[PDB]
Amino acid sequence: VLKISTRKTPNGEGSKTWETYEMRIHKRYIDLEAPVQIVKRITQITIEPGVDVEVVVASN
Amino acid sequence: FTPVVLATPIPEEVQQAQTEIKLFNKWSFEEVEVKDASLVDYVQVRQPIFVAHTAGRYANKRFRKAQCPIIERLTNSLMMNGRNNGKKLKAVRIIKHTLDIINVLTDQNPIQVVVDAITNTGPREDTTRVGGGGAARRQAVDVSPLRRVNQAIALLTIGAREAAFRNIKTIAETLAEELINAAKGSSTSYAIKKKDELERVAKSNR
Amino acid sequence: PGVSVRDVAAQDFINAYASFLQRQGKLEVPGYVDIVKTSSGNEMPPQDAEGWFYKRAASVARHIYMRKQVGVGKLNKLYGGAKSRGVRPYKHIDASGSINRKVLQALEKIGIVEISPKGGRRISENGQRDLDRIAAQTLEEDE
Amino acid sequence: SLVVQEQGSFQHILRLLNTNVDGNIKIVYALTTIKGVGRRYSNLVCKKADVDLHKRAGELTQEELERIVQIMQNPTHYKIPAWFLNRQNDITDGKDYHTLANNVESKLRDDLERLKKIRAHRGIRHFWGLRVRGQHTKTTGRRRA
Amino acid sequence: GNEGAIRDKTAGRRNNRSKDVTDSATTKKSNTRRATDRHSRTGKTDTKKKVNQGW
Amino acid sequence: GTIVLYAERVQDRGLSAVAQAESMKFKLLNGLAIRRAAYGVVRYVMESGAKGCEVVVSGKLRAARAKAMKFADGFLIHSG
Amino acid sequence: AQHAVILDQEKYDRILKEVPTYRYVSVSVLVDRLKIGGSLARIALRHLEKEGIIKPISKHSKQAIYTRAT
Amino acid sequence: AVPSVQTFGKKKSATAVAHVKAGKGLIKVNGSPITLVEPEILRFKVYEPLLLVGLDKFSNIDIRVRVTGGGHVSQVYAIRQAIAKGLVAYHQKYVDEQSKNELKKAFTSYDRTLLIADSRRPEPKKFGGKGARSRFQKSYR
Amino acid sequence: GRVRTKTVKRASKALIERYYPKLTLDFQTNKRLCDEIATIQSKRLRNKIAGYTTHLMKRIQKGPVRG
Amino acid sequence: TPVTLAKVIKVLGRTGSRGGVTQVRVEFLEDTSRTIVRNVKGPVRENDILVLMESEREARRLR
RNA sequence: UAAUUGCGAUAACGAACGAGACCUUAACCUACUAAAUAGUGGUGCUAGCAUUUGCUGGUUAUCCACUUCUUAGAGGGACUAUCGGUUUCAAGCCGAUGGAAGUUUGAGGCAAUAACAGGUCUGUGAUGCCCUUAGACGUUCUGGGCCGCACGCGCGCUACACUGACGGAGCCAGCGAGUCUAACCUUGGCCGAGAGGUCUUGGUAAUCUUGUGAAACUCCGUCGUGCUGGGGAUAGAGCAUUGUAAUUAUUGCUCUUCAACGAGGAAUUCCUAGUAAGCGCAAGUCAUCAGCUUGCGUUGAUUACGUCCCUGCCCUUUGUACACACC
Repeated sequence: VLKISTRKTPNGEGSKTWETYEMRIHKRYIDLEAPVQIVKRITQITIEPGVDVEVVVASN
Repeated sequence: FTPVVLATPIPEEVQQAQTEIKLFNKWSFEEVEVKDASLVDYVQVRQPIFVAHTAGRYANKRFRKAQCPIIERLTNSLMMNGRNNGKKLKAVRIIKHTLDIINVLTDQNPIQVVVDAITNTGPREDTTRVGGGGAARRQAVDVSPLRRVNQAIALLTIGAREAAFRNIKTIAETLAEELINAAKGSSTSYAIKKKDELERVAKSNR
Repeated sequence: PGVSVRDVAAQDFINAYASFLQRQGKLEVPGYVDIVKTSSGNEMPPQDAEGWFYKRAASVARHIYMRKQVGVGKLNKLYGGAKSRGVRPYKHIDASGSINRKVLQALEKIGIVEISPKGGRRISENGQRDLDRIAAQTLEEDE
Repeated sequence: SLVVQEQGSFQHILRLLNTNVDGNIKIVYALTTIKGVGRRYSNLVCKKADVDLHKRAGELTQEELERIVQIMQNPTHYKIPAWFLNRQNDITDGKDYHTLANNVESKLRDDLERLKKIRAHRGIRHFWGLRVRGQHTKTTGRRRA
Repeated sequence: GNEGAIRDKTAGRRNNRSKDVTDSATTKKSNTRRATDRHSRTGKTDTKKKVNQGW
Repeated sequence: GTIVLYAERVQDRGLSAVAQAESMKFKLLNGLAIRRAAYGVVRYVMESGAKGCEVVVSGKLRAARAKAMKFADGFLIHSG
Repeated sequence: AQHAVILDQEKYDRILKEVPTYRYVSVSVLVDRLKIGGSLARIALRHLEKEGIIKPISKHSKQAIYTRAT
Repeated sequence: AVPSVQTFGKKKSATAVAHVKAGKGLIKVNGSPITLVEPEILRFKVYEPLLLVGLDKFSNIDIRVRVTGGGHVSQVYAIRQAIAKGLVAYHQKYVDEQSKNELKKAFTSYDRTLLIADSRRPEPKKFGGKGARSRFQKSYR
Repeated sequence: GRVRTKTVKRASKALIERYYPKLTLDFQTNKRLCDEIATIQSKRLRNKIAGYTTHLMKRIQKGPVRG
Repeated sequence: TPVTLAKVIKVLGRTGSRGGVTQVRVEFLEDTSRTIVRNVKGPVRENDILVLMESEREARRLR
C-alpha cells in the first residue's frame, strides 16, 4: 500500500481536511523447471498491458 | 489435598489453593454478604476470581457495569489523576497491598471490610439544581442504589488519593485507612464526611 | 533432573551469576568503572559502584545464551533507554558501546562467548556448561 | 545495611571551602551545595577519596574531609578525565581547572567581562540583559529583570 | 557600530522595562469594511441585454 | 525502435467525456450560442445511446459578474 | 533536616521497646512515631527482622508490611 | 508419530501458538515453564486453566507455547486462551466428546474469553485530533 | 437503526406475493430461493431481502398484512 | 432511625430540565399494600431497591 | 429511524436523484488453492545439563512431510437470527440465548439540489483587465532580514514529585521507508565516557537494516517529604556531526550554574469502549533541524445510555410594504 497524505486545499484556508490517496502493488512469483523453448514461448505470449513480467534463471 | 504432580512442577500451596477454594489473591471469597438491603445485585462477590484483572466489557450495555467483581470496581477507580491513566498493574498491586494491610489491622476478611466501606459511604439521598426561574432551589432526591455504589467507590478512592498526596504514607496505607474508618462510620474519613454532608443538605431542603 | 538457564527466574540467575563472577576475580574490568555512565540517556552513574560490571556481564551472558548471535549494537539498542531531553519529550536512545563491547571481550577471554560467523557473539559451550551449572545451583538454593 | 550507633563523633552542620554543609545529609548529596561541584563530580570524588557513599556528611573523619577538598581542587593530578572538568582550555594559559566555590562566581564575571571587553555580540547581548543563546524573544520572559 | 551599541544607552532591558505599554498593544482586529460585503463598490451593475446575449 | 505509436479510431465519441468537453470547447471557440452548444452536445451524447448526461458551464459570458449553468438530460447516479 | 535522620542510642532502645502492640509495622508506620528517616527506617525494619517481633507476611519495595511475633 | 494437536490464542495483535502432544506433563511457554511468565501479578491468569479443570488432566500430554506480537498483557491472555483451546482440541480429537464438552462447559461457566477470541481491535485516528474521537482544540476568537 | 430501506421491503413484498407456493419461516431456504429466483448484485442486499421476506412470512402465518 | 426500603415497581419518566432525575413509582416491602411515586438521581431499572428516608412525602414535576 | 428511514393516516397512486445499496479496511474460516522471500512437525548433524527415555539450543537447503500460526486469490458467513417482553400488536424498540461479530457489525471512502462576492491570481506554461519591462517590479550574484523585544492573545511542550525521581535488572509492538547512472536504509569488527570515528557487510527488499530487543510498564535497590536526589529554565566552559558557510549561538555530547512552578482567578476545549487519557514509534518535511502533523501499535479507567436548561442548527405555523431578498 503506497500511501500519500495531503491537505485537500490548494491554499491554507479552511478547516484542516486531510486526504489519503493509495496505490496498491500486488506481486506474485511462479517457479518452473523447464528447458529453453517453452519458457521463451510463455514469455513471448500471455502478454498483458499493466502486468509487468520478469523472467529470471538464476540459482544464487 | 491429594497432591498431583508431573514434569514441569507446580508449587504445593499453589496447587492447593488453586484447585481447592477458588479464592482471591489468597483470601476467603464465600461468606461475606452485603450488610444492607438493596446493594445486593449491585455489589458483586461471586462468582469469584484470582486477581482483579479481566478482559471484561461492562460498557456495551447500560447496567451490565453492575456485574463486574466489586473489588476490580475498586481497583479500576484507583488508576487515575492523569499520571496513572491506565497502569492497571500498579492499581492491582497496590490493591493487593491494601487488602493485606486492611486484613492485618482488626482482622476480618479484607474483602468483607471493602463491602462495609462501600455499603456505608453510599449516600441514601442527595439534591439537585431545580430552576423555578433564575434563582434556583435545591430538590432532594432518593438516589439509585447503583449510583450509591459508584459514588461510594468514587468518594473512597478519591479521598484516599488526596490523602496520599504530599505525605509519607502510601496509596495502599491511606486507602487502608479510608476503608477501615469507613468499615463502620467514624467521621474521620473523607467519604463518610462527604456522604453525611450530602444527606444533611438533602434533608435540610426537604 | 537436568537444567538450562530457561529454568531460572532472570533476576535469580543474574544475581547469582553476578555474585559468582564477583566471588571469582578473573574478569578484566577496564578501570573506568565508577567514572562511566553506561548511557548518554542516563543521569547519575550506577549506584552499585563496586559491582554492576558483574551484573551487566551476567546479563549479557544470559541474554546471548538465549539466542543465536548478537553484536554490540544490539546491546546498545537493548540497554538503550528513555532520555529526558529536559523540557523536550522523551525519546529512546542507545546505551554505551565501549562498556558493552569490553564486556563482550571480557566474557570472551574468560571463555563464555565467541565471535561467531554471521557476526555477533555466540554463547560458548563452556558457557553453556557453567551457566547451566550455576542454574542448577541457584535452583538448588530453594531445595 | 547495618545498625550503627556512634557516640558524639558526628557533627551536624560543618564549614569548608568558605561555605556551609549540612551534617544530617548523605555525604555525596551534602557536598553538592558547593558552587562548583555537582552530584556527578561529587560522587566520582567520594568514590575516589576512598569513602563510603552510605555515610552521612557529618559522619566522616577529618582526614577524609581534607582529602576530599584536595581531590576536588586537584582533579587531573589524582586522575580525572579532564573532560569531566568544567573549565577546559583556560583561554589564556590553556590548562584545565575546575573552578570551585567563591571562585566560580568570579569566573563567570571573568568570561563575561572578556566578551564585553572584546565587544562581541554576546558581549553586547549580556550587557543588554537579554537572551544570549539565540532564542526567540518575542514571547518569553515577561518578568525576569 | 558595536561600539556605539554597547556605549549608547537608551538600550537594553531596563530602559524598555521602565517605559509604558502603548494602548494599541491590547486592541482588536480593527476590521474596516465587512458588513458591506454583499453591496458592490463598483456601482456600475450589468445590463439585461448583455446578460441575455451571453447566456 | 524501442517505441512504436499507433493511431486508432475510438468507438462512439458520444460516450467519452473528454471528447465531448473538447467538442463544446470548440463549439464556443467557433462562437456558437452557449445554450445551443450545450444542448446540441447533450443531444448528440444522448442519441449515442447513453444512460444520462450533463454539461456544467462556469464562467463569464459577455457580462462581467460570472455565472454558471447546468444542462443535464436522462439518468445519472452520483454516489458510491 | 527536621529531625529523624540518625540513630541517637536511646532512639534505638525506643525502637526496640516500642514494636510490641504494633498491629502493623512498615516504613510509613515507623516514621509516624516521630522518628527515623526512610533510610534508617528501612534499615530498622531489615535489622529488627533478623530476630524479633516483626513477622514478614509481605514482599517488596515501595510497600512494607509486618506484624507481631506470637 | 504420536497424538498431537496445535492451537492458538489471540489478544489484540498478540498471537500465541500452542503445541499439545501426549507426554509426561510439561507446560512450557516460549522456552520456559509456566512458573515464570512474569508480569507474575497476572500469573494466575495463565495458571487459571489448569486449576479450573483440576491440576491432573495434563499428566498424559505435553504443551509448549510461543508468543509473538502484542504487549505483555496481550500475550498473557493470548497464551491462556491458547492452552484452554488446546486442551479442548485434544479431547475433541483423541479422548471423547462428553469430556471435550465437559471441559468446554467447565470453562465457559467462568471464562475470560478462554475459547472465544475477543474481537476488540484498535480504531483508526482521523485528521483533526490526537485520537480516534478526540479532536484537537479550538478557541473561536 | 434497523429500519429496512424501501427497495428491500418492496422486493420482499413482490416475492411473497408471487412465490408463496414455496418459501417458509426459515431464512436459509428463503435466501437460497432468492438466489435461484431473483438476480441480486449483492449478498448483503439479498440477505436483507430474504430476512425481511422471512419475517413477513412468519407474520402472515397468523393473519393478513396490508399490501 | 426509621429507615424505609421500597422496591421499584414501574418506570415513569425523566423530570428536571436536565433529564437526570427519573420519575419512578415504588412499593414498600416491610408492610406492603401501599405505593408511593418517588424521584431518584442515578441510573435505575425495575425491581431495584430505594432507601426512602421520608416515609410520607412524594414529588412530581421538576424544573 | 442515523436518515423524505419506515409504518400508518390519506385524493392521491406508482417511481427516479440524494440517504440506503456500493466500494475500502479491521473482525470469523483445523473448509479450497499453495509457498527456501512464510512458518510448523520428523529426521539427519551437533552443544549443554541430566542421565532412565528426557529438558534447552545450534545447523538460509542435509532430506521427508505438512499449512494450525504467516501471506493473498476464489468462496462461505449476519439477515439485528431464535425465543420472549412493549407499542396503534404496524414500523420498530427492549431483554435473554446463540454467535467471529448484533450501537448503520466497528472505522472510513464516496455523496444530490441550492447558497457565500468564504479562501486561493504566493501551486500551475490555468486566465480577463490594469501596472511594470533596461537606473526592471525581469533575472542572477554578495551580505542582511522574515528569529528582531516594555508588552496583549491562541496551539502546545515540560513540570510542581513518594500510583514519584534515580540506578540496576526484567523485556514486549504495529503502521512505514530505503542506493542508477548513486552514496539511501545500514547489521557486524575494532577505537572512544560520550557524541561520534574507523574497517567491512547485507539489502532496489516478505529475502537485508529488523524480532525495528520503542516507551510507558514489570521486578530489587537508593533516596524519605525538606523549593529534596521533585523540577530543568537561564548561563560559562570543552568535544563532535550536517553543510561552501553554523557568529544572532542548525543538531548531538560531557562538566558546572539549580530559576519559575507547593494543583493554579474569572472563564474555556475534547471525549461514551480497547473509546478517554498515559506511552513510544514510523512516515511527511529533511544536507543538518519536531516541543508539528498524518498514521500506528502499546497500557488501559471513571461516568451516561438521559434530556431541552445554557448554546448551535433544522422543521412547521404566522407576518411582510423584502425578491439586488434584513448587508
